[PDB]
Amino acid sequence: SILIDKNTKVICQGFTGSQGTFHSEQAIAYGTKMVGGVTPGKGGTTHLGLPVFNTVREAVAATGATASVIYVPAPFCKDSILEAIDAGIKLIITITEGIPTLDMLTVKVKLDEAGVRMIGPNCPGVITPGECKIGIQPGHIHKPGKVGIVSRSGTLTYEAVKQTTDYGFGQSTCVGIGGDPIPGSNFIDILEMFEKDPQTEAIVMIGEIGGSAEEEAAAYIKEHVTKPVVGYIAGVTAPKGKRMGHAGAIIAGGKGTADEKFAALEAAGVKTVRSLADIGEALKTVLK
Amino acid sequence: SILIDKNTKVICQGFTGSQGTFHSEQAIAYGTKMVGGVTPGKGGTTHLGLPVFNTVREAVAATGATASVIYVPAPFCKDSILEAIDAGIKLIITITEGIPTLDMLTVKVKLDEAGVRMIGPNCPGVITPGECKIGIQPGHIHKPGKVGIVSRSGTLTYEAVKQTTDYGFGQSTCVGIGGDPIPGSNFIDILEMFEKDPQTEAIVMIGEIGGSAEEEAAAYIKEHVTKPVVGYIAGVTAPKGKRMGHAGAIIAGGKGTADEKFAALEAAGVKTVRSLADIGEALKTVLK
Amino acid sequence: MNLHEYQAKQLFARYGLPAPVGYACTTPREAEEAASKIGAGPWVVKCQVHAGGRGKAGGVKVVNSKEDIRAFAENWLGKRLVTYQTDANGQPVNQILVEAATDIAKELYLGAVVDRSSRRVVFMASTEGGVEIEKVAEETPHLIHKVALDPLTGPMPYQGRELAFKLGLEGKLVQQFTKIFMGLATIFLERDLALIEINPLVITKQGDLICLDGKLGADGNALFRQPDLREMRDQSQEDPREAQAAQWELNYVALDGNIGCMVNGAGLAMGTMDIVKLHGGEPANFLDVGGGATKERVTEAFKIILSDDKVKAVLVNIFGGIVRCDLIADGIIGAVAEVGVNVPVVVRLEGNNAELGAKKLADSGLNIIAAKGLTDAAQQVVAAVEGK
Amino acid sequence: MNLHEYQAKQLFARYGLPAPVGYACTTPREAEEAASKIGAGPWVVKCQVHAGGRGKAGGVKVVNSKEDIRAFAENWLGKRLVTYQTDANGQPVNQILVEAATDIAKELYLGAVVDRSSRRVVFMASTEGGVEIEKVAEETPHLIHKVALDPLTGPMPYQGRELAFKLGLEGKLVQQFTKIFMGLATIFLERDLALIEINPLVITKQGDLICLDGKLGADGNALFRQPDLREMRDQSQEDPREAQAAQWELNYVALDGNIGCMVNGAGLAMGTMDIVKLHGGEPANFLDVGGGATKERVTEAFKIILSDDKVKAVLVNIFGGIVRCDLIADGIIGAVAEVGVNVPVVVRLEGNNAELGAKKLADSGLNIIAAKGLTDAAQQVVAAVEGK
Ligand SMILES: CC(C)(COP(=O)(O)OP(=O)(O)OC[C@H]1O[C@@H](n2cnc3c(N)ncnc32)[C@H](O)[C@@H]1OP(=O)(O)O)[C@@H](O)C(=O)NCCC(=O)NCCS
Ligand SMILES: CC(C)(COP(=O)(O)OP(=O)(O)OC[C@H]1O[C@@H](n2cnc3c(N)ncnc32)[C@H](O)[C@@H]1OP(=O)(O)O)[C@@H](O)C(=O)NCCC(=O)NCCS
Repeated sequence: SILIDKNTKVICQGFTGSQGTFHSEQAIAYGTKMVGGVTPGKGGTTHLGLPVFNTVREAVAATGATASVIYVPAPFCKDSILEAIDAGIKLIITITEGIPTLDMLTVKVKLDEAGVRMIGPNCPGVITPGECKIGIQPGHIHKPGKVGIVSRSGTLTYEAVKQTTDYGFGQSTCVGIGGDPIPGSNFIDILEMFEKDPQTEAIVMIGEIGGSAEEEAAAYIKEHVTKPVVGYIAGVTAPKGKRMGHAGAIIAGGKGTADEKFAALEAAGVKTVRSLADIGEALKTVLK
Repeated sequence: SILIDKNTKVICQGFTGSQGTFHSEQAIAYGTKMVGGVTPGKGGTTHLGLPVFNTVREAVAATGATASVIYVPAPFCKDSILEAIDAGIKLIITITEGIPTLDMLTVKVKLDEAGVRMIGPNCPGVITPGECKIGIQPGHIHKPGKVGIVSRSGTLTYEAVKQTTDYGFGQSTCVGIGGDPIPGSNFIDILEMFEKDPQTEAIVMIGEIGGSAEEEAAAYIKEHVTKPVVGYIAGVTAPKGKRMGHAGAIIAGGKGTADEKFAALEAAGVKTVRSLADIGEALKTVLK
Repeated sequence: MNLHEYQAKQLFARYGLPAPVGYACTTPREAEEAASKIGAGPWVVKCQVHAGGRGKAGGVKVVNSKEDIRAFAENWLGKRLVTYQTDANGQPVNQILVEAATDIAKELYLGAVVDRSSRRVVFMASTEGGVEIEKVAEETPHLIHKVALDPLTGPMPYQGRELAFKLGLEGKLVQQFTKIFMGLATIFLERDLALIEINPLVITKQGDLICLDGKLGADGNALFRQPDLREMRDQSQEDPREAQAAQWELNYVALDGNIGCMVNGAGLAMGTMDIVKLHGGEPANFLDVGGGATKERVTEAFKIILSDDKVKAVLVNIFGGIVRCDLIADGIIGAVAEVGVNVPVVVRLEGNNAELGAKKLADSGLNIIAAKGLTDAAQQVVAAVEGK
Repeated sequence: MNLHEYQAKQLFARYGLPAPVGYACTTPREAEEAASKIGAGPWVVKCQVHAGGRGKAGGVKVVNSKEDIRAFAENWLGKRLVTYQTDANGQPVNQILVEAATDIAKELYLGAVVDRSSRRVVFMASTEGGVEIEKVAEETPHLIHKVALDPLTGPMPYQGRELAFKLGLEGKLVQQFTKIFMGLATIFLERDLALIEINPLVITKQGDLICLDGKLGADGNALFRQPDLREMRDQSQEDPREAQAAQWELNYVALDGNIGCMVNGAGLAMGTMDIVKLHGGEPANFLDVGGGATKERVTEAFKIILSDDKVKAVLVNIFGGIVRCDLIADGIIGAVAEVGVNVPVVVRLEGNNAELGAKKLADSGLNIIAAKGLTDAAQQVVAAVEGK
């Protein structure tokens, strides 16, 4: 396990919203310990059998939860995020997509100064297969195991999973950092955890065209992580300077290429997979 | 003659610029008593063998000119109609096209108020054949005569002219009143001037959709116009709510339609010609 | 130039007028999301197209659930809306406005324009709110009240009361109504508008005045000093043949016959068009040749004309010019070829060198007729097409 | 979103930054009018297109006479400019910038972006004016000076001085520059941009600083709160399809190959393309299905991808989903007919209902292929296409 476990008590911001609800449902069904939610104005009621509060402070006081998911729309996001930090959540996972870089940019800072953890945004979230769910992560594909994964992209991940799952492996925790250019947590931030997680026997690193992130990690990695890592990068055929769907996916000044990225890991001594379908495979090896 | 004659002295605003120059060579060549132009900042130079000033005022003095022509860009046009009124010109003729209505809407007022006269804008102008000319009118087709023309549209006018020439009549003066929704002097003003012109034996009035002056011209005429008149209107085939080249040539939610106009004229007992063609044809009739 | 409902609203806000809470959307999601930035609805969803009577057309709707909204939007974004004022080929819907519902107490009508006759900016207003004023006016003209802005002073408040009371308002409505009058009256002149029309201007149940709808028209001719609005223009709404044309200093306008015209001059053209019908023919377009009838210019003129495949001939009428009989015929030929126009083309060259040119035309060896007389030409082309 | 030079200048001005006197024209007539609005020649006339390399392209030129202007405009409006940064058929010229010529002492270089790596907006300058930095940096990397805005305090003058000196300016110049940096530093933040590029920042003979050029980018994500910007968008400048896509929560990007992809998720999408080329395929596009793969949605995709008559096959690849595998299948089928896809289709479903789906697919009779596994489908497509 890496960030969340079965003891993790959660709350939702924008709980009564649509996405909020749906998704809450499942977490709920999966056994995630949803302790309740926040929807300004709707304090006082119960949604999904859980209580609904007007403020995070409230919710926290009431439930002692310490994690929170946010289904709040771009424009209001930063507010909630601040709010949470402010209320003493230590872990945030914002799902929202459409977040003005400047906002995030200012937000990361606060996060840091404050010692809070946020995953995201515009990401599936996290699941510690077998104990805890957070995100649009789809339930039944995971198998409790020794694989650890980080990814900038959601769907891809699901591929991975499938494999490790069919390859017998199973996953410790699944981490979807989100695909915006400026995240709350990055490769490193996590890797570091994996490295220190007794249950994580090896890792799958996933990324695409975009920043340095990858590069940066290798570095770290090489000279900071012992467990074995298989890595893969999406975007080889990508065009220059075109946002490829995910906002943070774009080739800036002829910088941020698939290849670079690849090259860069292999150097750090990384098991690089040209083909996506090969993660199970590749692993096998490094995994034997 | 009407408004102008060989005696009339002219000076032009915007003289230096392109059109100004050109069109001038011509009035000049045709023997219009050009007498100088004005182009702020270019005073004290000569152009076209004429003297340039920096101010209507300067020049008016120095020349004893009484009517000016303007070839000044839309967005300055008003500081010009205006300035000229101030230097006490008695006859303004503004060619310019594109003046915002609101500007015109005020100017009209000043003009009235000052008792000054201006023709236009967005018009060909005027000429008193063999006598004198101002405007983009074209030469050799006119012939001194007994026909008086007025038109809210220039090209057409060429046709009439032509016709009245060909059938031998000729023309006193022809006036381009311009295509703007609100013009210096409308139908009646000029009409009136005609009825009182000895040289003019008859009238051709050319109108077009949108508006009501024509309508208004009728009645006027009817009860105030002795001489016989011939009227051709246009845009019968034109559509609602659409501008047809000329700015004031549109049909305001069902109004200012061509038949509507044609009628009105009939009642005032005018010779409605539904074919630009038989313009001259009809005269012959009345003009006998 | 006209503006989108949302666009006016924006403006009106920038002037401090009442209009409802609303957001303009360019995706279902978006649209779908406003519902809550808005609050409980139900709420209204409006397609945004320049034309009016979007209602009948079903381009408007009140709604009860996110889901519903999300559907409307799904339904219409990207499609064309066709109304009574559109073109058998509606205007394209690229946005939708999402706005709060309102409790309509009473619907008035408020609008204003430049009165050519009297030459003033006139504001008229009525209790016949909610209805196509043209009608009301035409049938019961005494239910409109108007005032004219005095250009010496500007809009005065006493004018605003006058109408407020003619419409029989009392209490604060009076003062509110007055407010707006001035509000709009200001924009009008400040933004160089050509028209405004709030239809309707409503009295809400709660007892206030709010601008439920808005339609502005801008003085094209003034954009030069009105950069803001310049930016607002939305070509999507118009015939693209129109702007193309303009960029060429052409004044193009799609009509419906099957005989095309290229005329030198707004005046001339319409006449021309007119004669054609007059002799049988039925023209398909308005064509004011703006710049010098230069090859290039003419060519386009054709290109544009011929975009309409229902066209089965081209009439060219050229009188004056700053060109020359011949230089012209040339260019025509030239045009004809390059464009590759397969249909018959008739020509009246006027005045200057006109004889040589016509010769040059009949000598070209394409399907070009040198109509002798104007009326003649007329005919010719009518046949030409008739020919079948 | 990118803006136009002109819009940029306009803003700079709104903010107090120095730029040439200029006017954006839309017709040769306006163009030719600006000259004397501007004064004494000679003047600069630039095509307003969103791409760079404008110069080398021929769309930027110094001119000596009114007419000379007419000409350029004449020559360009309507046509499509193509720079090295342009596509193949380039972009369309619809405006033209007409400004005053500048007295060039030096050429500097100013710019800002968001430094992902350092999570900051950094401004950077350099003495190497009138050259692409990607270069510059690529090789004289020490010729760039940088500074990073602190989020805590805004930007401060010391930082501007800093560079100014780093640049070796003196006197008022230093004061000036500060001004500008502060200037842009703010706009940046005020209008949520993403990027700025003044290249060249110029020093005039008269010894003043002035933004000869401007290039901006705004953060798409904040439009919702930058209505000014919002209005300025120039859809005319991008691939229309891309726009259509969005209208259906889709993320489209057109490519070069012959193989259509339609996938559920950006990650996948890329990876998917990638895997294919891997199997010798030539992806002809990127499509990312953002909504729920409903019928219309899939159908819409279809149209789009198929807009490019080059494509010879399509690869659908769905994995997660809010839609049941079987469900989608249906639509795809549906889709295939409704649209009328005369091209082979490879399908990779996954998730729920997966087998049922593939079956339905198969029993369909159409030219669809339910793919065994990812890499299988890969082959299969490359397959079918290569067939030729
Ligand atoms: C965040 C997002 C999902 C919201 O979608 P949604 O659930 O349909 O949104 P809704 O309006 O439906 O509901 C959100 C709720 O936020 C609530 N809310 C708003 N501001 C809030 C705040 N500061 N704190 C708490 N709740 C807040 C609203 O009141 C609303 O609930 P409601 O309708 O009771 O009142 C949307 O911006 C989004 O989807 N972003 C990205 C989506 C995506 O593609 N995700 C995948 C990538 S990880
Ligand atoms: C006004 C108009 C004629 C400009 O024509 P233009 O000659 O191309 O414009 P130019 O810039 O060359 O010349 C205009 C001159 O006005 C001068 N000018 C500017 N402001 C002035 C002022 N207040 N007073 C006098 N001159 C002024 C300019 O200096 C310029 O001359 P310059 O070169 O010596 O500086 C234009 O608006 C137009 O063509 N309108 C409609 C034309 C038309 O179709 N007419 C027939 C149908 S009515």
